[PDB]
Amino acid sequence: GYVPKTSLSSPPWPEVVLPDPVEETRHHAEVVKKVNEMIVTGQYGRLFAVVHFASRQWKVTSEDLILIGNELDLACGERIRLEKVLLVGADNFTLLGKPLLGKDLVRVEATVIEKTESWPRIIMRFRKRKNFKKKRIVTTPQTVLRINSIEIAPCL
Amino acid sequence: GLKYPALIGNLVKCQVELNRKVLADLAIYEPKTFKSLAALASRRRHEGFAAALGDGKEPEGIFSRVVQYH
Amino acid sequence: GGQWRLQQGLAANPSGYGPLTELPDWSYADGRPAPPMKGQLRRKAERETFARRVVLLSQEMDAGLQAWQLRQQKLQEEQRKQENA
Amino acid sequence: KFTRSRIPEKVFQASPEDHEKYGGDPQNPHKLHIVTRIKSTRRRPYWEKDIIKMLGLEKAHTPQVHKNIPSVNAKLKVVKHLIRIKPLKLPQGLPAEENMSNTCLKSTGELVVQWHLKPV
Amino acid sequence: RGRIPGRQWIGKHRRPRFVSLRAKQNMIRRLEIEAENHYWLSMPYMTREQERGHAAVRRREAFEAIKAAATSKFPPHRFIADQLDHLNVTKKWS
Amino acid sequence: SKAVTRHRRVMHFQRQKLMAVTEYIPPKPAIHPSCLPGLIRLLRREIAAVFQDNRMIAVCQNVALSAEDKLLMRHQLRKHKILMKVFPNQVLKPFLEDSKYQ
RNA sequence: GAUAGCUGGUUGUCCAAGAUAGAAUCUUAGUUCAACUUUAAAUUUGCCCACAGAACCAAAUCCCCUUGUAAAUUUAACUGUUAGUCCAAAGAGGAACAGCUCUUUGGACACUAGGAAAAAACCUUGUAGAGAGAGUAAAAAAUUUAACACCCAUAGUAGGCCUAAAAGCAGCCACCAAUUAAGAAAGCGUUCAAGCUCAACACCAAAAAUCCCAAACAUAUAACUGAACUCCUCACACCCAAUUG
RNA sequence: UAGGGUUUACGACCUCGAUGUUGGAUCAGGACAUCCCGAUGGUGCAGCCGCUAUUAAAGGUUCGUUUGUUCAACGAUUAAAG
RNA sequence: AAAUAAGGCCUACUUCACAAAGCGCCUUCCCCCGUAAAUGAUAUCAUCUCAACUUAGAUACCCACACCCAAGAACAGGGUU
Ligand SMILES: [Mg+2]
Ligand SMILES: [Mg+2]
Ligand SMILES: [Mg+2]
Ligand SMILES: [Mg+2]
Ligand SMILES: [Mg+2]
Ligand SMILES: [Mg+2]
Ligand SMILES: [Mg+2]
Ligand SMILES: [Mg+2]
Ligand SMILES: [Mg+2]
Ligand SMILES: [Mg+2]
Ligand SMILES: [Mg+2]
Ligand SMILES: [Mg+2]
Ligand SMILES: [Mg+2]
Ligand SMILES: [Mg+2]
Ligand SMILES: [Mg+2]
Repeated sequence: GYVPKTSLSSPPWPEVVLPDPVEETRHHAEVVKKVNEMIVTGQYGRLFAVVHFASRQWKVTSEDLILIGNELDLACGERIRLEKVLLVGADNFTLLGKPLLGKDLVRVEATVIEKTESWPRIIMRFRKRKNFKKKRIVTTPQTVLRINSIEIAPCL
Repeated sequence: GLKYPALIGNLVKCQVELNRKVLADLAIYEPKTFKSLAALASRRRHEGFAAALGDGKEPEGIFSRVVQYH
Repeated sequence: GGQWRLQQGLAANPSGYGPLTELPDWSYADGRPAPPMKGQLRRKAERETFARRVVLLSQEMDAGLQAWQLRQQKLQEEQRKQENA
Repeated sequence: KFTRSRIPEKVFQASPEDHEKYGGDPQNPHKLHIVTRIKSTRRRPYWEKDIIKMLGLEKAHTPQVHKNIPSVNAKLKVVKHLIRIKPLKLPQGLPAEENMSNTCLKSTGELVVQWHLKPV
Repeated sequence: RGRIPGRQWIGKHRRPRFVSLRAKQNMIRRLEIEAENHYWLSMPYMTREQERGHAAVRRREAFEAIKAAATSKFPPHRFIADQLDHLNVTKKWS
Repeated sequence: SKAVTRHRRVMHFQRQKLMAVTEYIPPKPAIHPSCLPGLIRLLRREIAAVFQDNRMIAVCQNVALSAEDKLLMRHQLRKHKILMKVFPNQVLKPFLEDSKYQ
């Protein structure tokens, strides 16, 4: 079933081929060992983690602020340990789970600064000739967080 | 060197759930992270194509094979 | 979006009874477990009520089947008794 | 006049080809269904709205279980075009008194009693 | 230039609406789901004759509970505690 | 408008969708078969009889002769004892090759 | 300060329930009853219900146990609705026309949300808030019919009836058969015959008046984007005309 | 079988706490189902005078007698008084 | 040579006067798609091309205080030896 080379004999995209599984696993293990050695040597600098807190994925780095639109019932001035991280890295290397990462692999330290409220939000509804005029003011609660640092271990 | 639909599909086909805000933030302030993500997406796309073509037997994609839970 | 999730059985919506939401979000720095959330408790109560209703329906169906079998046996015994005398 | 649409008997008659296509079987059939509304009640007759209200499917995309009996069978068929039906097969035993807090529905109908949060 | 009668969705003449692939695939998947539901609705378990009174006790209990809750419809009680505490509006210090 | 009309009434959106989805889909031949694989007995008998009775047969290319010319030729051939013959070639070629007349 | 079935208006915040079969009327721009709706209360059955039951001159409908449910009857109040429009079917008159007039069954509009371009009536979807979150319902018009197998012509003759005449086509009959192998003639043209072909044999859909109207690409691997719909952290009484509580 | 809303109606959908009603005067915008100036095919085309079908709207489209009436009769013109 | 519509003028003719106007005088230039023809195949005939290729097939005005005016409602413009 030979097909002479023509404008439509073969697909336009390049027909690439993947390597063997043995060599692929070998290279994977080699790169994993290299990354473990680099982490043990302390070459990383200023780590960053994507913390999925309050149903929102924040691109956290270090010394950054976060404001949540709800209450957590925590006294201002207490250390908190966040989890559900799935994208840790820095330079020349990255780390991500499937989806979340191991607890012993990442450690996000955060604290509470204040627990304020949102600015006076105005609610209003109107219609045409229906005498519909509804008004209401809402002031949802708010909080503030500060990630002290993001530690990492050579657990691999 | 990729498209948004195929990229999103490949990212979803790897248990790496990431919203669009974080993706844009990384692409803006982390070009290497987005490059690695695009490389992983292209690898997943190629693996899925090879599987659909040969029905595996028995590689099942080194990057595929989702982690089961219970 | 990703409808492929249904093929593996890991919830079409990633925020559905999965490890990304059911798992506790934060925790104390000393390692203590944070108290459960109100949404988690609501989902747990809903699951408990669903399981209770399913068990009750199964028990009712079993009782109905047993009652039908007993009625059939009683009718057969009555017919056998009437056959005599 | 748009009357109450009825359904004949030839429709609900599973054939060997249908059984081979799906996973269900005639002998030892399931006992409960997984009702999940996938269509709104609006733009439909009033009797269908009443049936939906009686079945308890106000919030769409919500699981629900009902008896697999002729009465409930017809009640479901009445709105079949507005609900998703699937069997409730339990891999293990029914939820005992000890297996009531750690449970999960899971898609494809698979009520697990040992619901944990760890990888295999 | 395309002048047509008033209102394009009613009257003797209307703008011809055409179907696309999205609606076709939607109808196809809907018909597939409907056929699956039909197949699932073709295998009873009690055959009617076995459900002539297997849960009437539960229905009667629910009806009795509803009747008791309805008959309980009565105004609330009254206490002197509130009437006496209402006098605290003029609480004075030394 | 009334149910029946002289013109083609515009069908409803759902009606048109159902009519389009329920269209006819003929089969799809994977290969298509388009690219896949009496009197004659009397003629043969007469040709065999002629071959058996051809003590002195001739062949010409009479075509440019009119009807009157053919009649005159037949008259001339009737004057001196000799007959004419006109047979096809499709039925004569097989017998020609079979009679060892290469 | 007349009356007036009539025009106009009838003042702060928020929550909830809230769309009618018809009849009478010196009457259809107004009124009452009935029906719908609201409040407090006593009672128990309210709806889809299954065998069956329900006429001589098609979709259907009534009762209907188990079964889903929690709705229904009455008492005592009283204001508000009682001119409707569109869509699918039965129709009625009209032109098997009208954003044409009127009923029966269902939906929508008078109540927000996402689209079909600007749309009430079309498709999807409702319990009401925030977040710089995730997953979905409806959702993008397609399509160009016309050649053709185009090689090649003796005759018993002008057959007979009428036709002064049609012999092969003003009209009727049988339509044989010699040419080696095929029309008492299938068309064209002749007053009438004269001439030219054929049957067969030998390779053979668009047009109306201010100016057409979203740029625009047939060739990188089916899946994406897409709501006030579902979910994620908190607490929930905080999206109907008139009327009512 | 397709296009018309220019004639007669047909329906009353905002416009009766106002859209001032026909001709005739200046001004004309646009469409061709084109009267004429440009080009073709046929013809019961020996030529003009004629007829038919397609394109071309850049231009032209009279002077007067009557009835209030666009319309309605008549005298003379130019290739034409659409 | 005459008119139509447009661009100009008072020296002859008039209304008339230190002007303006016409009845008076000068000028006005580019093809328009509707057809008829070489050469050959699908269709070795023939054949104009919704097959390949050839026939009737932009020129013009322009872009350095104060007095009078053929320039002008003001503004603005031209001259002021
Ligand atoms: Mg209109
Ligand atoms: Mg008064
Ligand atoms: Mg009156
Ligand atoms: Mg008024
Ligand atoms: Mg006032
Ligand atoms: Mg309400
Ligand atoms: Mg009277
Ligand atoms: Mg009307
Ligand atoms: Mg409305
Ligand atoms: Mg909601
Ligand atoms: Mg009106
Ligand atoms: Mg008026
Ligand atoms: Mg008035
Ligand atoms: Mg007015
Ligand atoms: Mg024309």
